[PDB]
Amino acid sequence: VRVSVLNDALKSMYNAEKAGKAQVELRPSSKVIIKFLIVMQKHGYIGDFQYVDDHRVGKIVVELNGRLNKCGVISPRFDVGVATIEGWTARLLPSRQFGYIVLTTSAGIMDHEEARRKNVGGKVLGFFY
Amino acid sequence: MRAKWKKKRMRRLKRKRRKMRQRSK
Amino acid sequence: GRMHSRGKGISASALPYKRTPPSWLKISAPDVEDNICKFAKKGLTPSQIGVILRDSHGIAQVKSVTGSKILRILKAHGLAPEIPEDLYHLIKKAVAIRKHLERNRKDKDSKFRLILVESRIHRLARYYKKTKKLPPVWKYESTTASTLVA
Amino acid sequence: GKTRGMGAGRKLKSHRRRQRWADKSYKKSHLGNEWKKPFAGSSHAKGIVLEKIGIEAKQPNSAIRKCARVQLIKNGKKIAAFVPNDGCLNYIEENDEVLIAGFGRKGHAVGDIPGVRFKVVKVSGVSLLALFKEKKEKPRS
Amino acid sequence: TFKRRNGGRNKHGRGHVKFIRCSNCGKCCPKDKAIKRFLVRNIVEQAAVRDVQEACAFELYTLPKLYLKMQYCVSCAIHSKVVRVRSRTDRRVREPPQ
RNA sequence: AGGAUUGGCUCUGAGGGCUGG
RNA sequence: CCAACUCAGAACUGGUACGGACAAGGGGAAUCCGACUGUUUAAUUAAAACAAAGCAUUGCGAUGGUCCCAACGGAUGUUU
RNA sequence: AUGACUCUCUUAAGGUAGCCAAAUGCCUCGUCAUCUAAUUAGUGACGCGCAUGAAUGGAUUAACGAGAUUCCCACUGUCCC
RNA sequence: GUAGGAUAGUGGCCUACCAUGGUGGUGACGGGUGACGGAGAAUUAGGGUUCGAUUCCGGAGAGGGAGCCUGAGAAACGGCUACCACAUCCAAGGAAGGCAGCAGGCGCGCAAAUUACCCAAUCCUGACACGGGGAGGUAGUGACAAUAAAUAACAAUACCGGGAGUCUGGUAAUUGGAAUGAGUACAAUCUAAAUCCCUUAACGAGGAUCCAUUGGAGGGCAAGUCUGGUGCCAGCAGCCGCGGUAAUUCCAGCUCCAAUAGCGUAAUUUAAGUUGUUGCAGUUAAAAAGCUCGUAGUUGGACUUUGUGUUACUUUGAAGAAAUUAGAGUGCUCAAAGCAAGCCUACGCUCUGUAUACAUUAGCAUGGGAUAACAUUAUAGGAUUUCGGUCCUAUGGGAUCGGAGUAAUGAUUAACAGGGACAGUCGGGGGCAUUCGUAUUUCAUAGUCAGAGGUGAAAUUCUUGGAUUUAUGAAAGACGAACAACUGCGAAAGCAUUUGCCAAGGAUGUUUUCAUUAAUCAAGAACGAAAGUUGGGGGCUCGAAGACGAUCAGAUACCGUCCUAGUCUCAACCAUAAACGAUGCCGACCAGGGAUCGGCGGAUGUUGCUAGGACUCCGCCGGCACCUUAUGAGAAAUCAAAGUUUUUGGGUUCCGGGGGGAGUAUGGUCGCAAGGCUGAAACUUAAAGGAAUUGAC
Ligand SMILES: [K+]
Ligand SMILES: [K+]
Ligand SMILES: [K+]
Ligand SMILES: [K+]
Ligand SMILES: [K+]
Ligand SMILES: [K+]
Ligand SMILES: [K+]
Ligand SMILES: [K+]
Ligand SMILES: [K+]
Ligand SMILES: [K+]
Ligand SMILES: [K+]
Ligand SMILES: [K+]
Ligand SMILES: [K+]
Ligand SMILES: [K+]
Ligand SMILES: [Mg+2]
Ligand SMILES: [Mg+2]
Ligand SMILES: [Mg+2]
Ligand SMILES: [Mg+2]
Ligand SMILES: [Mg+2]
Ligand SMILES: [Mg+2]
Ligand SMILES: [Mg+2]
Ligand SMILES: [Mg+2]
Ligand SMILES: [Mg+2]
Ligand SMILES: [Mg+2]
Ligand SMILES: [Mg+2]
Ligand SMILES: [Mg+2]
Ligand SMILES: [Mg+2]
Ligand SMILES: [Mg+2]
Ligand SMILES: [Mg+2]
Ligand SMILES: [Mg+2]
Ligand SMILES: [Mg+2]
Ligand SMILES: [Mg+2]
Ligand SMILES: [Mg+2]
Ligand SMILES: [Mg+2]
Ligand SMILES: [Mg+2]
Ligand SMILES: [Mg+2]
Ligand SMILES: [Mg+2]
Ligand SMILES: [Mg+2]
Ligand SMILES: [Mg+2]
Ligand SMILES: [Mg+2]
Ligand SMILES: [Mg+2]
Ligand SMILES: [Mg+2]
Ligand SMILES: [Mg+2]
Ligand SMILES: [Mg+2]
Ligand SMILES: [Mg+2]
Ligand SMILES: [Mg+2]
Ligand SMILES: [Mg+2]
Ligand SMILES: [Mg+2]
Ligand SMILES: [Mg+2]
Ligand SMILES: [Mg+2]
Ligand SMILES: [Mg+2]
Ligand SMILES: [Mg+2]
Ligand SMILES: [Mg+2]
Ligand SMILES: [Mg+2]
Ligand SMILES: [Mg+2]
Ligand SMILES: [Mg+2]
Ligand SMILES: [Mg+2]
Ligand SMILES: [Mg+2]
Ligand SMILES: [Mg+2]
Ligand SMILES: [Mg+2]
Ligand SMILES: [Mg+2]
Ligand SMILES: [Mg+2]
Ligand SMILES: [Mg+2]
Ligand SMILES: [Mg+2]
Ligand SMILES: [Mg+2]
Ligand SMILES: [Mg+2]
Ligand SMILES: [Mg+2]
Ligand SMILES: [Mg+2]
Ligand SMILES: [Mg+2]
Ligand SMILES: [Mg+2]
Ligand SMILES: [Mg+2]
Ligand SMILES: [Mg+2]
Ligand SMILES: [Mg+2]
Ligand SMILES: [Mg+2]
Ligand SMILES: [Mg+2]
Ligand SMILES: [Mg+2]
Ligand SMILES: [Zn+2]
Repeated sequence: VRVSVLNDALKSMYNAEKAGKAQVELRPSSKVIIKFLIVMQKHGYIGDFQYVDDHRVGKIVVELNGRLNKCGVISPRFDVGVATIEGWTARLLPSRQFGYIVLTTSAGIMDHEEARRKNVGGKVLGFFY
Repeated sequence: MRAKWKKKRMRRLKRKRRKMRQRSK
Repeated sequence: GRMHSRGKGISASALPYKRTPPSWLKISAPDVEDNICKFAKKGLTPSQIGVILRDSHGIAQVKSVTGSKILRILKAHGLAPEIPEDLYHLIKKAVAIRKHLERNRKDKDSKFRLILVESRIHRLARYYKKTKKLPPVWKYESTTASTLVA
Repeated sequence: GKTRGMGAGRKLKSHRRRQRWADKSYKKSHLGNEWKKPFAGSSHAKGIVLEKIGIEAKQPNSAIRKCARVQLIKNGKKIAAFVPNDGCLNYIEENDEVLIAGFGRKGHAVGDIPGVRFKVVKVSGVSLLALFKEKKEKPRS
Repeated sequence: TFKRRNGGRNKHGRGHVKFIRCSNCGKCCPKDKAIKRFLVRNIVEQAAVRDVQEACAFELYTLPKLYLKMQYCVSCAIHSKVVRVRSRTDRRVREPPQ
């Protein structure tokens, strides 16, 4: 059964991006997916995405711009304190110069760079670069 | 030796042990 | 897919985006609830009460007109059956198989299906006990199951 | 595939515990059968030379490997110890105290010598290497 | 090494197929695996049609045909040359020959 | 198979029936 | 208010005696034979012998199988 | 040393599965082991078995026995006497 | 649990009485440990693996038990008592014994030092400034381990190169003068006293014999196709291999290589992504349970503020031994270290320094509330003011029972999740009963007459007593041809003649209903071809075993003939197959194409037909498959999944760790048995194996 809606959303985008598609539909939609997309959008990894209301869970259509190499979830959602962010980046990111790990913290969903600035820990949702 | 017949040989050998051990209980 | 098979069917109803009643539907909510109570007293269940309204009264969805589901309306009037409808039908099927199986001891296919039906009864009964729709001590007994249904 | 649940800590730990036994190296040390070996977990051991024997070299080689049956003093077990170097068997006499060591493969046979896993290091308290190089002589005669 | 995608037979979505007996040696072989040939020929060989027709006791008469369905096992089909060993590329061709 | 207990005397506790609103 | 006798425990006590007479299994490790209970040479043999349940074979559909009878008839047979 | 194997005479068929110095072995107090200070006894093995062997039933077998047998513990006037 | 007893005191610590509880797949109980625990140690990109007897902390013991005195403190052992085990002395009547304190001895072993000096330092103890201290220190032994660092430097000749010439560089047991500690020794210093070090008079180097060793020189792997010897011998060789008369590998010489006062050989870390949480495998290499159900476990759609219910998580802080680790300062000559020192030249100074970080998990305390878990909800025992009654109680409060108000009064949505209902269908799905079919065998009747059968060829076998063959009829038992397919149904096994009955089911359709009820599953369950087992029935055909005829050197086989069990059925067992797609299940995503099966929607004009069926065209959902293709994957074969994997993580179960030994031994469990399930070790071995290529056959 559907266990992680975030995994389906990111897996669909990653497959579509490699195939060279311009648009991709994500179903079901969730506020976790939307916030994850916003983090990618702010860093210029996706274009404009639109949420469609179907009275059940909604759907999202995401415009791709070809800048996204890979995006995936980390399951299970391990706890990550501020001191342990450095270890995770050395494992999941191509280098120490680009790529973001998305964390869910008490202050909201944000990338690891923002988490260090606010000095807040949390759990890993995924990554992209 | 064909595996089927080697299996048959071992099963025969187990009967003799079974009968040779129950001879003294 | 299916709980107790390899089927992967997706056929189902597709509710419209418009939750409000059609402009051509003139029956008011009090009238609809009166009919629902009237049908319930005749022995009909929530599943087949809605079918009559859709096919004979033009009421596609009771919630659109009344704002509440059929079962909720019956409960407010004290007409909800003690055993939920879906659990009731599973018990009836199990009784039918057992009655057939007593005369057919070599029908191993029926014996296989009886296990599936009864296991489905226990899973559903467990859920209702947690939600307090059944008595806390309620238990399904093959010996006395036939007395409950029918 | 692998169990991934955040609450699956017990299953992963218990699964690995069972599967480590499938590893031959792990099972050899944790079985406890090492103490039943003639050395009983020791690097060396002293023994008494029972007789001087020769063992046919395994094929495709052809030779007579000079060995010596030795009874270990500490437990009385009899083993075959290879005598290395050329003409060193002449330095070994029956009913003599010899220090024995492993053959280098941790209880496994070495080279073309069949079923031999020990070698002689000392004879009568003198290393065979010293005798071979004429550094020392056996204490007798 | 797997030689054929079909495994040498024609069975999909079913467990068991009852066997038939080879027309040549009587060997048991699943029906979907046996090589089947339906032979239709005149009951009288072409070398004797002229003689039989001349001796016909009726002004008009059509010689009946002999219908025989032959089911061979793999060994008999190869030995009898009903089928031949083909190259790796030609094994996939399923259309009957000319 | 194997082991322990057993007398006398003076006591203690437990196990009931029928009547009475 | 009236009750019968089963069980359990404690103290004290005698020269450690006390199922005080009477009554009343010795026990264990194996082999042979017969499965067992039963029966047998009254008056020298009680057994490993006979019988036994179980197993198998044979005959017979009544104008019959087995058997008795001098003859006539009869037993199995109130049977199948 | 033994004889899987081969040769040869030959039967209606040449004792198979099992079992054994057996209540069945002459030789014989057979050979080995075990039990004993010492055992023609007992038990376990071995088998070219004078002369074992399959409802003339073969091989086993819990329970049973006023059935035959060997040993050990208890017990003792059986004995030392 | 109650009441006592005992104890410094709590407590089944113990007694009496009473109750029937307590623990357990979240592993109790029991077993193993060559198991004292921790601080820590080794190795470590990260995670991790292994070790931790030993100087700091805690515990425990004093040959094995037990008991006890004294005392603030002991179940003390350099205190006592007894037993047991060892053992000393004796005038044989007795008496005295405890080194796992220091040294030493024996024994055990692969394995470990002086029967030395001293209380001077550190500190402890007593009546005590003073005594004592095998604690502790000092020296001896000490290649456990660790640090620094000699065994030559320079110049001129001869010889040999580089940039005819001339500057630079390299060799020589040549020739020269210089330097110096190993050693030795006045002395001083060192020390409790000695000794060593440090310092230093004299002495102390040319083959500076003041002599560097340990392993190698075929490959891995730095270094010889040198010379003599040996001749598949002797030996080497961790692995691959070398040696059979011309050995790069053995035994030697020479030369060369590596490390170097060190080096070789005989548990554990690394290598090992060959234990994989990070991070491995299971189509064919080792590895998906035959199939489905199912509890615990593990994992679970979306939705609630954006612009005193209980927890996990995260942030910060407090607490937290030292030593070790990291690390700041500091020129012990450097260094391993140490915790010292530095400053100036007075009767001294820098308050000199002796930082700081790290420290799982659990616990304590603040801030945050996204994600996530549990709990909760509709006859509100609801929230909210207000007005009473009653009861209890202080210098009003509390409890309880009511009235009248206030308010938007109080229920998220219906997953291309799941369950259930309904509708018309579909299917070789299952059970029961029943209909039919030709063939085979047998018999009867009738007909005919010498062969028939079988084989590569023959023979066993049958036959004028009529075989084989032909027609008709009957019985018996089995089987269900053709149709029949890269088609259908079923969880799998499996399912195929007709019709009836019984219950069940997928898919499709649905503006029906419930509303997370789900996915996968230890334990535990249902089904499970064939063969087999017990008994009854049946017994055509076929047919293990058996017998015989052939073939053959032999033929216990293949071929032929006869035939027992069996083959069919019922009742009861067995639970195993290449039970295969050699591929577990659920979910998402990622190419194209036609055909086909079931259902439905739309379009259309034909039917020797009764809106519909059959056919034609378009499309949707579901199913068995196939074809092309790589942008993918793979060792490849190949796969549209075996793809979306070092750019590694959707959930979950089972399962593999070189080849054998071995699915064997043993124990347990199931079975009447056959056997099933569970399941080793000793030992052995350098390959076995997968895919593909060229040859040869
Ligand atoms: K449906
Ligand atoms: K692990
Ligand atoms: K075929
Ligand atoms: K009796
Ligand atoms: K008669
Ligand atoms: K008797
Ligand atoms: K107390
Ligand atoms: K108490
Ligand atoms: K005191
Ligand atoms: K002192
Ligand atoms: K003092
Ligand atoms: K990694
Ligand atoms: K079963
Ligand atoms: K289709
Ligand atoms: Mg689906
Ligand atoms: Mg399921
Ligand atoms: Mg996965
Ligand atoms: Mg092949
Ligand atoms: Mg199917
Ligand atoms: Mg099959
Ligand atoms: Mg016997
Ligand atoms: Mg008897
Ligand atoms: Mg009598
Ligand atoms: Mg008599
Ligand atoms: Mg008598
Ligand atoms: Mg019998
Ligand atoms: Mg008469
Ligand atoms: Mg015999
Ligand atoms: Mg005999
Ligand atoms: Mg004797
Ligand atoms: Mg005697
Ligand atoms: Mg005997
Ligand atoms: Mg005889
Ligand atoms: Mg016979
Ligand atoms: Mg006889
Ligand atoms: Mg017998
Ligand atoms: Mg018996
Ligand atoms: Mg009797
Ligand atoms: Mg108390
Ligand atoms: Mg008590
Ligand atoms: Mg330890
Ligand atoms: Mg210990
Ligand atoms: Mg320790
Ligand atoms: Mg120890
Ligand atoms: Mg020590
Ligand atoms: Mg200590
Ligand atoms: Mg103590
Ligand atoms: Mg001692
Ligand atoms: Mg003591
Ligand atoms: Mg002492
Ligand atoms: Mg002491
Ligand atoms: Mg040492
Ligand atoms: Mg020197
Ligand atoms: Mg010096
Ligand atoms: Mg050399
Ligand atoms: Mg080299
Ligand atoms: Mg040479
Ligand atoms: Mg070499
Ligand atoms: Mg390995
Ligand atoms: Mg591997
Ligand atoms: Mg294979
Ligand atoms: Mg395999
Ligand atoms: Mg959720
Ligand atoms: Mg839905
Ligand atoms: Mg048919
Ligand atoms: Mg069909
Ligand atoms: Mg199971
Ligand atoms: Mg079966
Ligand atoms: Mg299997
Ligand atoms: Mg399999
Ligand atoms: Mg499964
Ligand atoms: Mg499978
Ligand atoms: Mg269609
Ligand atoms: Mg393809
Ligand atoms: Mg991975
Ligand atoms: Mg292996
Ligand atoms: Zn054939």
